Amino acid sequence: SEKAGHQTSAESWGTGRAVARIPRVGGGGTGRSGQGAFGNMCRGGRMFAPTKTWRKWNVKVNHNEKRYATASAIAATAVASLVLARGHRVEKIPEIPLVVSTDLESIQKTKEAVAALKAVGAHSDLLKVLKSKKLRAGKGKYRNRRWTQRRGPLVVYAEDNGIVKALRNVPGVETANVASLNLLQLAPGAHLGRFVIWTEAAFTKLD
Amino acid sequence: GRVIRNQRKGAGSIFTSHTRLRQGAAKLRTLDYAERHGYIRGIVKQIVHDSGRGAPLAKVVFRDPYKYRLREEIFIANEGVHTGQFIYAGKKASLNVGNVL
Amino acid sequence: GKGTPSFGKRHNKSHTLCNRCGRRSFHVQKKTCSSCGYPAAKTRSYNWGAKAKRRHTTGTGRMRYLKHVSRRFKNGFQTGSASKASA
Amino acid sequence: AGVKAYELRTKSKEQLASQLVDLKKELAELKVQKLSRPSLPKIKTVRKSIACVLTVINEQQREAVRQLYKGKKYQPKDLRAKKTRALRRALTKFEASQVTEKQRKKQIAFPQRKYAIKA
Amino acid sequence: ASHKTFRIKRFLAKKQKQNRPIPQWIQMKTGNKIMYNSKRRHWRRTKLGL
Amino acid sequence: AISKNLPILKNHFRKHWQERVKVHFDQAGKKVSRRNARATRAAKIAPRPLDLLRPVVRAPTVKYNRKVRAGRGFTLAEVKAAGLTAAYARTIGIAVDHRRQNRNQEIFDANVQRLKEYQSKIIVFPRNGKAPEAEQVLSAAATFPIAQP
RNA sequence: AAACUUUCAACAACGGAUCUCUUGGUUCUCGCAUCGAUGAAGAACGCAGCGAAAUGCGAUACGUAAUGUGAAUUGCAGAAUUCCGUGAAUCAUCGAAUCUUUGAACGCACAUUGCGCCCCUUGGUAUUCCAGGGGGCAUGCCUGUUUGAGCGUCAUUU
RNA sequence: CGUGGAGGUCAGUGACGAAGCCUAGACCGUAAGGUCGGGUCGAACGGCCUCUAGUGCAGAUCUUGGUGGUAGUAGCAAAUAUUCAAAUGAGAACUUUGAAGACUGAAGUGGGGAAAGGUUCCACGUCAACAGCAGUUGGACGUGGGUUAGUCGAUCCUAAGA
RNA sequence: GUCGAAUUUGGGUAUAGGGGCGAAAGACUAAUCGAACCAUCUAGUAGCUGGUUCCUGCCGAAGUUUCCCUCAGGAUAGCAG
RNA sequence: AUAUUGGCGAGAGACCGAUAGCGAACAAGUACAGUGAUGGAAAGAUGAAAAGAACUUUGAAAAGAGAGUGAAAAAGUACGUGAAAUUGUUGAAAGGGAAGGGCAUUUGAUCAGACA
RNA sequence: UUGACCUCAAAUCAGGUAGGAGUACCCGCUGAACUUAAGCAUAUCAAUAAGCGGAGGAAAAGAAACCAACCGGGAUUGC
Ligand SMILES: [Cl-]
Ligand SMILES: [Cl-]
Ligand SMILES: [Cl-]
Ligand SMILES: [Cl-]
Ligand SMILES: [Cl-]
Ligand SMILES: [Cl-]
Ligand SMILES: [Cl-]
Ligand SMILES: [Cl-]
Ligand SMILES: [Mg+2]
Ligand SMILES: [Mg+2]
Ligand SMILES: [Mg+2]
Ligand SMILES: [Mg+2]
Ligand SMILES: [Mg+2]
Ligand SMILES: [Mg+2]
Ligand SMILES: [Mg+2]
Ligand SMILES: [Mg+2]
Ligand SMILES: [Mg+2]
Ligand SMILES: [Mg+2]
Ligand SMILES: [Mg+2]
Ligand SMILES: [Mg+2]
Ligand SMILES: [Mg+2]
Ligand SMILES: [Mg+2]
Ligand SMILES: [Mg+2]
Ligand SMILES: [Mg+2]
Ligand SMILES: [Mg+2]
Ligand SMILES: [Mg+2]
Ligand SMILES: [Mg+2]
Ligand SMILES: [Mg+2]
Ligand SMILES: [Mg+2]
Ligand SMILES: [Mg+2]
Ligand SMILES: [Mg+2]
Ligand SMILES: [Mg+2]
Ligand SMILES: [Mg+2]
Ligand SMILES: [Mg+2]
Ligand SMILES: [Mg+2]
Ligand SMILES: [Mg+2]
Ligand SMILES: [Mg+2]
Ligand SMILES: [Mg+2]
Ligand SMILES: [Mg+2]
Ligand SMILES: [Mg+2]
Ligand SMILES: [Mg+2]
Ligand SMILES: [Mg+2]
Ligand SMILES: [Mg+2]
Ligand SMILES: [Mg+2]
Ligand SMILES: [Mg+2]
Ligand SMILES: [Mg+2]
Ligand SMILES: [Mg+2]
Ligand SMILES: [Mg+2]
Ligand SMILES: [Mg+2]
Ligand SMILES: [Mg+2]
Ligand SMILES: [Mg+2]
Ligand SMILES: [Mg+2]
Ligand SMILES: [Mg+2]
Ligand SMILES: [Mg+2]
Ligand SMILES: [Mg+2]
Ligand SMILES: [Mg+2]
Ligand SMILES: [Mg+2]
Ligand SMILES: [Mg+2]
Ligand SMILES: [Zn+2]
Repeated sequence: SEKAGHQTSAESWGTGRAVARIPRVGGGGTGRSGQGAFGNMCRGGRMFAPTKTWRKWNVKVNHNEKRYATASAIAATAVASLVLARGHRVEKIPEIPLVVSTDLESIQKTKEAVAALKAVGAHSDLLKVLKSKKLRAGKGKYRNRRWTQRRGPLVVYAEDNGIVKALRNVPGVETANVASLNLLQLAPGAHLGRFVIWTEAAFTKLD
Repeated sequence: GRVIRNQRKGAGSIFTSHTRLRQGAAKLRTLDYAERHGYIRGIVKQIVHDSGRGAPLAKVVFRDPYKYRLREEIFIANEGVHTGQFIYAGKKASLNVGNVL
Repeated sequence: GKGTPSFGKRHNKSHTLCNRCGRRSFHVQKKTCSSCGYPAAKTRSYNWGAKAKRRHTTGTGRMRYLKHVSRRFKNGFQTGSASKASA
Repeated sequence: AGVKAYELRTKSKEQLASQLVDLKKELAELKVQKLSRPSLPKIKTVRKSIACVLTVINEQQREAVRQLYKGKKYQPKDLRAKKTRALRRALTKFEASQVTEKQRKKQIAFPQRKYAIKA
Repeated sequence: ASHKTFRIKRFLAKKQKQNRPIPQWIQMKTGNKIMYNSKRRHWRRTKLGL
Repeated sequence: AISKNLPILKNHFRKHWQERVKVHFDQAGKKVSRRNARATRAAKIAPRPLDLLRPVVRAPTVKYNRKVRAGRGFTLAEVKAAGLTAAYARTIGIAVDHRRQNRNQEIFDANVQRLKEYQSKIIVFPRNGKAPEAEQVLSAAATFPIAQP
């Protein structure tokens, strides 16, 4: 608040009274009288350089350089060593990148969506997310950030016929349209090598 | 500097006249028909001291021409005027001490 | 003699209780309240006194009538009575 | 214990006035007993019964007056709609919809047409 | 003083009734954290300012 | 206060400027509000195209006179040459500007052609109220674009 | 050599740091437009079986009526018939009422619970005196009504 | 090197004891610091790759709070003055009763009031705190009781004035 | 010292901050007077005083020139990284 | 189409975490001070549940010592954790007008490492 | 005499209306100094704070006695 620490009429006593020249509350009869005020070293005072709303919050990035980072992230998903080094359990997956049938886009139920993901080798990555849930280690718990968990596979599609809703409740699994790939998902924490399951229609549309 | 003594008197706070014991404003009669054409006789009732005034005052009673009552006038007494004396005021008054002409 | 011996001569009140605001701020000889300005029609208030406004502003009291305006507006200032339903 | 509002509404004003007197007499004797007993919670229901009777009597009297002023263009201010001060001073629906003869001819002749970009 | 207006006497009557201890049965109520009357007044310590 | 080889700067911050700082935190919020407002306006106005037809005019000044843009409304002469009155034109979705005048034959002919093409591409529902349900086209500018001659 | 003084450890004091906790604060975004002479905001004084405060309320006083829910309230006492029900509740909702003395505050005054006038009614052997109850009497301005003023001025009689 | 918070990761640690705190006990680093054992304790917390800041105190006659030496020290010496016995009580130089010795000496340490205070008035119960010793006592604490007008005042009148 | 008066004093009332009041001391105007008190402008400005919080490694000064209402301060060149 | 540190209804944060954050997380614009305009605090945490310690004994009493409740009285309404300054007791050591420090070794106490 | 007109009054005449509060934002009036200029008076701070009057959910502005000098544009408001 801009008025915090300045809702007083305090005035310095000046020298000659054997006390520091800090401004002091006037009046008497309350205990607050005579105490220091207005200072960044004073209890109940104003902080040094109070924070303002016109601090810069968002950052501009060149559009072409932004697309450069996205293209590098996509190419990193095809390197098995990078995917393993990012913590994904793809040790016994036959080929990277993993491409599945287009009918995955038409799955309506979570139960059959999970079965399809496990049948192509993503079972171990799913179990990693479930067993990694932990309580946060600080004051962020009561700032609506109470639990943390690992990131699972990313499923990329060309047309959404129910795949988005079917995987919505699965912990750690998120979907993405091939036309609007997000760098925040492809390189979480600025670490390359996201485990991506491509749909055949989406894989063709990359060209 | 500050406001000097003679400037402060115009505000009239503690420099007003002390008029509690005054007998009243000393004035002649109002100029009327009897005064401007003839004369009217008045009687001196008493001669009294007035606070704040060196000269004594005389109380003179006249009759009201237009209704039945008495009217009281406060005059400044001249030398020789005495209680019980008749006072004549008007255009046709005689040339005697105490008369108003 | 201007200190302790002078403090012993204090037995006449400059201010008494105000009929409007209830503070001991009604000047006896000036016949006016130094806090709310009574008997002037308006209540005295000043922008340099931000705290003074806060002590007496709307919401510091009971709001006997203004409490229910929002509820009445939310129902569109309806007239009549609620009809008897089942159960 | 206590009276029922729906039972009181089926009674004439003469009966309600008599019942109010009886409740007042009962309240007076209970206050005498309160000075001796350690506690007397029964006095609460008697006070609420008096409040209920006064409520029903006031409802009947106000309803009767509404029949006397039915249809008339002037009614007592307590029987008029409250709303707000500003809402009572605003133009009525009839006043706000008034138009001049010149304007209504234009409105009928050239109203906003309904059209689409098809062919 | 012995001579007092009605307003002053009414003001003094209310202050007398507010100067009493808190009842004990209130302290046993669920979620009760009140211990002593923090607005207690003594005639020789704090003046009413009247 | 003046030192080194630096450009002379003029930063006008000697008033109480911090009391008049406007940060557009609601840039994304206002975009949602405008899109919501456009959607609810389209549903309110039936199949009407949400915008009025505009003429093509020459931009003033020697700097910008090489281009044509959209003007406020068709002149009275342009409307009359199209074969209808100004009052009826306003109720049919055509903007009319009475203070613009025609002095160039090229501009006048082009705006006449725009009005004729617009009339042949719209359907006017009768006042009876049968109102056949036709699909709503949300833009008349896209349907009738402006091309540089 | 003890006492005494000093340093360290254990246990016990003094004090309330640290750690963990949070029905609070702060900032951003979205939606809405509703005070008052039909007496507002604010102030005073009162109201509970046992309450000082806070909260609620106005002599119908931690509430009345109405609607919904469907069995509590709870510190104790009490009430129990309120339990297959026009019905428990410090419940929710809320469109009917009550709303002391005040306050722009309005019969005149107010450092006074001070002093008048009018209408209807009741009592005191009473249109006149006294008392109870009910209802009234501020100012500026607008439209209308009524009663008037002025050789300002018109017409018409003697 | 260390601190609050943020993205990622170690499918990290933990009620079979997390964090914090105490520990002339052990180990690593030139150092900022890091690690382990023991005790106390009770619910969250850490390593690594990166992001971010209201990020590191011995001082400012610094702010708030707490605590020392001084020190059982300065002192508790104006207003002539106290003493014996009994009663009460766990307890009496100080409470009550009696006796004695004294003082105020009628411009009083007497008997009433105006301002101002506001229940301090009275009785019963009662001593943790207050009465700079004491206390069974109190203007203290708890619970109750008490202010009665045609003639006393206000109310009415006018003064300077508002 | 003075003690029957230019006496002492209660209550009421009047004068308000560049104003008041003053048998005059720059006295008094609520312990405040060679211009009261309260809140705000206000985090007023300071070439002047004080303070300015972790480690290690490498390099390492100046009190001199010219101009300035410049002489307890800056600009400028030099020295340093 | 624009404005909005007020009012009412909502959703949020790489914000603060009881000397912080609004002055106020609590009977806070409260207690209290000033003739007045105004000034204006401090103060959050027993335990899952009071199960808030029956009874015995000493004392005039406050309390103490036992017993008991509880997972824990190293949680007892002076209540979670309980640091420092400062203090008591016990144990060890030194001390001829300060104390404390650096290098080296004696003495006392105490301790890890390898027994391949 | 009688009846109009004009103007000006009265009534506890019939029916209404204004005041006060709030004031973040809005429409006006009034109006400083600290400060900067390394001093200082014009200037700056600022057509700002304080003071006063008046509204709404927005207010105000608004369909040109406009801008232009072009092949002309065409109410107001905001970016
Ligand atoms: Cl900032
Ligand atoms: Cl966890
Ligand atoms: Cl003088
Ligand atoms: Cl008294
Ligand atoms: Cl190290
Ligand atoms: Cl003044
Ligand atoms: Cl708050
Ligand atoms: Cl004050
Ligand atoms: Mg100091
Ligand atoms: Mg200090
Ligand atoms: Mg603060
Ligand atoms: Mg680019
Ligand atoms: Mg931590
Ligand atoms: Mg003085
Ligand atoms: Mg005096
Ligand atoms: Mg006075
Ligand atoms: Mg003001
Ligand atoms: Mg007492
Ligand atoms: Mg006293
Ligand atoms: Mg541990
Ligand atoms: Mg130690
Ligand atoms: Mg716990
Ligand atoms: Mg800091
Ligand atoms: Mg320190
Ligand atoms: Mg230092
Ligand atoms: Mg210090
Ligand atoms: Mg001594
Ligand atoms: Mg001594
Ligand atoms: Mg002495
Ligand atoms: Mg003596
Ligand atoms: Mg003597
Ligand atoms: Mg004697
Ligand atoms: Mg007594
Ligand atoms: Mg003592
Ligand atoms: Mg004692
Ligand atoms: Mg007491
Ligand atoms: Mg005298
Ligand atoms: Mg001199
Ligand atoms: Mg500063
Ligand atoms: Mg300053
Ligand atoms: Mg070197
Ligand atoms: Mg120096
Ligand atoms: Mg705080
Ligand atoms: Mg618990
Ligand atoms: Mg434990
Ligand atoms: Mg503890
Ligand atoms: Mg210690
Ligand atoms: Mg009338
Ligand atoms: Mg404006
Ligand atoms: Mg200057
Ligand atoms: Mg300067
Ligand atoms: Mg100067
Ligand atoms: Mg202003
Ligand atoms: Mg409004
Ligand atoms: Mg709008
Ligand atoms: Mg408008
Ligand atoms: Mg025009
Ligand atoms: Mg324009
Ligand atoms: Zn007042």
